[PDB]
Amino acid sequence: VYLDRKLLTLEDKELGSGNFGTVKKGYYQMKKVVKTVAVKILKPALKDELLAEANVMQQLDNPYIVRMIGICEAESWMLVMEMAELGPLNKYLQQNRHVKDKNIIELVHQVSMGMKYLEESNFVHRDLAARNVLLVTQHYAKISDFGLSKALRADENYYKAKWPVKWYAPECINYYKFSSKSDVWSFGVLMWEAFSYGQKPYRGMKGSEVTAMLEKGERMGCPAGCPREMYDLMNLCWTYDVENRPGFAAVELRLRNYYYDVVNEGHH
Ligand SMILES: Cc1ccc(NC(=O)c2ccc(CN3CCN(C)CC3)cc2)cc1Nc1nccc(-c2cccnc2)n1
Repeated sequence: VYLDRKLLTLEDKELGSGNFGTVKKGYYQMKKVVKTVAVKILKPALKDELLAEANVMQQLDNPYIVRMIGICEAESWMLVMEMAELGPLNKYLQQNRHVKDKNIIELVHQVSMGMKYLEESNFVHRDLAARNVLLVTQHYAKISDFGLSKALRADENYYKAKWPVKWYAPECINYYKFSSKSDVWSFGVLMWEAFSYGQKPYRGMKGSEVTAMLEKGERMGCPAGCPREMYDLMNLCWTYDVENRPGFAAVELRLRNYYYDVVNEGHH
């Protein structure tokens, strides 16, 4: 886990900023190769949050989840991760409107593979949104940002708790219950965002109006140009009943098969 500050070189320019601190690009000297890294650098509770985040990432190993290199206590506490050069998915798609539907399916399918793994691992992400999907290439997505994530108890399939309300399942709001199934609800919002080239969901609406809309069985409409199959999958993820909502094994299989259909169409 613990890295040597002398082997880490940080760039002056920042990639992002917020209340927690900053994200910077850097280099870490590995056993032989040098490795480009993204480094979350902290501004009592905050240290514990970062260390909890590191504890979760330590336990994960999947091609579609961002890898932690380790942590370092220097000028500030730092979390050192592999770099995804193209950055957050929503910003990428906003800037690259030529990205084709097939390519979007490919990316969201990769996210569903990472989330099928996270579900198998019994961790709940709790912040699954397009902003937290990072692109290694235009054809390779990874899930990031495990700051709100929780390891489920051996005897329960949910964690009982601001909140990113527009990505939250109704039971998260009504009962404070977070499960892989609530992450599936968030994944439906993520799909919507991706097929909307990074537009924010529920435009112009307050969180409380989104909760009212949802309780009435109402849902965002189909993004321009979005395949009906993918919109149907968003609706499936937005199943109000937790038991009937698909888990990620079912979601991933639907996407996998549709992606194969589109790959076939392309060959034709
Ligand atoms: C290549 C790149 C370009 C930009 C960013 N940006 C960010 O990490 C970031 C951080 C905070 C915010 C918060 N925020 C303020 C600005 N606005 C309006 C959006 C919300 C947004 C983006 C990351 C990367 N790459 C990258 N690669 C690997 C890992 C990470 C990474 C980022 C954050 C947490 N954990 C891992 N990040």
